[PDB]
Amino acid sequence: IRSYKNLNLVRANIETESRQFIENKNYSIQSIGPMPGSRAGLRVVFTRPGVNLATVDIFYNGDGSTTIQYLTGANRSLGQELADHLFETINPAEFEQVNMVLQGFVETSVLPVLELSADESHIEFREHSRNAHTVVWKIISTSYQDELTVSLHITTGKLQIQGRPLSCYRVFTFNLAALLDLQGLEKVLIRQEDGKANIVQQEVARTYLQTVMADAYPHLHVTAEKLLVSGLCVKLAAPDLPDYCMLLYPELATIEGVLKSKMSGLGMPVQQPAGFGTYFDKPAAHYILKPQFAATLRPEQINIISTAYTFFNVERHSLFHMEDMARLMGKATRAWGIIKDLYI
Amino acid sequence: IRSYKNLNLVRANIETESRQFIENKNYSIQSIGPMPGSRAGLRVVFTRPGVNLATVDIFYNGDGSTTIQYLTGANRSLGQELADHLFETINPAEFEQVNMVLQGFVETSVLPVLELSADESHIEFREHSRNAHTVVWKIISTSYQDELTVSLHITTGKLQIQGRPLSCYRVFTFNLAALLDLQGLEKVLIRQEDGKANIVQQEVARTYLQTVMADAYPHLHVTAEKLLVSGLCVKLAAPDLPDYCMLLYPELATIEGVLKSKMSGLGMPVQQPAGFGTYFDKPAAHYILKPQFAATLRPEQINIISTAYTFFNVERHSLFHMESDMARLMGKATRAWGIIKDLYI
Repeated sequence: IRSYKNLNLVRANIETESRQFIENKNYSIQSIGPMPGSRAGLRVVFTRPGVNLATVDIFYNGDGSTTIQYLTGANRSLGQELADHLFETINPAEFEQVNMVLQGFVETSVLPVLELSADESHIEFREHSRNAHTVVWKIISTSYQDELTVSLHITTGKLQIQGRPLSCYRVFTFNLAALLDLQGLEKVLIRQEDGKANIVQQEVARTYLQTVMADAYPHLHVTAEKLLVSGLCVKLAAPDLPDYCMLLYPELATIEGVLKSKMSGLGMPVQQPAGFGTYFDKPAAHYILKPQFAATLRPEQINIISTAYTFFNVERHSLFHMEDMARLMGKATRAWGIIKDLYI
Repeated sequence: IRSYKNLNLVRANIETESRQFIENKNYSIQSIGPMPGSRAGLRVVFTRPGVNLATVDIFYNGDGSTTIQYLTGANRSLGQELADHLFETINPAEFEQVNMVLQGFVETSVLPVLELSADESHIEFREHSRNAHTVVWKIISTSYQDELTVSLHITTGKLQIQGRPLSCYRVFTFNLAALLDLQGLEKVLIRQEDGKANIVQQEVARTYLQTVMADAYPHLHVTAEKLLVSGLCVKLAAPDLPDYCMLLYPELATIEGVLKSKMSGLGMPVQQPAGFGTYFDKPAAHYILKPQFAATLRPEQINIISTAYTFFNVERHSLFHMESDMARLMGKATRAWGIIKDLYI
């Protein structure tokens, strides 16, 4: 049916997006102006040779949202075109809100996660409120207009996450995945409460994972294998969803927890402020090693590590900014191939 | 913390099984004889130098069971030894009863399965009762003393299985598995009602099977892949059990539905009465082809088909006669996957 009320629309674009739409359809502007009367908003009257006058109202509601009113005037079928265009200027995920509770966190365990998330560019976090019972932080996307509210009840150790599954949610849970248990990781990856990844036979999934990495399996770091097995359980137990692009977190994060492990193992430690950019270059669409440090290594390891970091950064970026199931599983198989190749 | 009442003990062995215990312990027999009165059974009084007289009574109940009474006489610490020996001569599975209902069956869909089941040695099936609503058959293991009650309500098409998960149950469900959908197969493999195989991502299990079967995946018998993926979902969704040796049925049946397909596909059709024995000999627990038919094929096929039939029959035989719990099953399944892959050129 699709509803047009209470939309999180970019306010400053509302007018321009319309003129660039009507000229896009070779219509004619009658009048574009602020709504008459004590209501705030925008009345757009426009039409085209052959039909009637389309009138569209746009109320700016009190909470920052934007309600479209296309059922008015003399031509509604023509206002619904503008309504559908503007409605489709919004990322679909914005129609979902998340409000979930993870268990077992303190200030000294959460503060580094917000710190690491804010080490990203389009991410800032500030302390919002605090009392004896609760400390609440706000994460803001400078690029978009998305905010994410993290409320830590210290008196019980409960971390409450509220907001929208946009860039902020994805960056924060990516930095969070290294700490979560099985049920917490499930809860953040599928955004549903009663997942069933716990009832997965860890032995059969372990046989799977051992099957994928042939000779590299007995040399696997346990901090990588536990997370990959958990993530595989998550992949297996997920119910129907529209977008599974988020279920790659187990592998991606693991790659980090392994790349950091081999990078520093060959004279390239990832310092906390330095990060990864201080070690790699981007030629085209395939990041390579800085030649100063690539010269000391065999070309095999060079190509392996280059493909690894390129994959990591490309997929992380395309998951942070929102570029169904077979595609995800193939990407996961590629990630597993990379992880196996890292081990000689 | 076990109880000794209502045991399905092999009656004619009850006494013999006992003496080879008492002589085994260099104990001494006081008296072994039938109990007084209208009860049938056996009273065993024995002891050894150093202790008191142990008395063990054994009543033969009316339903075929056997109640042991070791809390009698002057010595219980010694009577419980004999009682525990007799109690441990029984396969543990006899202590479970199954009573389940499968959906979607008619008379003509069950009869060929009972015929295929009765093609076995220690398995018989007979029509027990019949009315307008329900026809009930009894499967009997002549070897053991296990019976299985199969009750088909035609008015709704519901097949009820009652009894014990012993040899009869295992043979019947193996000949039945090729027909079942996913949830019926789960119901027979875990013997529980609220299994969770339906909520398994069939796509991830499909990726798993595609990983294991390299080139044989685009060459797969489709009726084999449906059953294999179903069984993989069941394997992944199964709750904790004592014996997982039974969750291997998906691969085994597949091999049959493939061997029969390639056997006949290479000039060796498996007739219904003839079976598979018409093509192989058994030297040393590793079935080989009769040279008569191995000579007509390239040396490649000989070892593959021989190892395939050898593995199938070994595992089926050890499952019909009850020889980590889950790692064991997964390793057996990995070998089965290697075999199924090698069967496809």
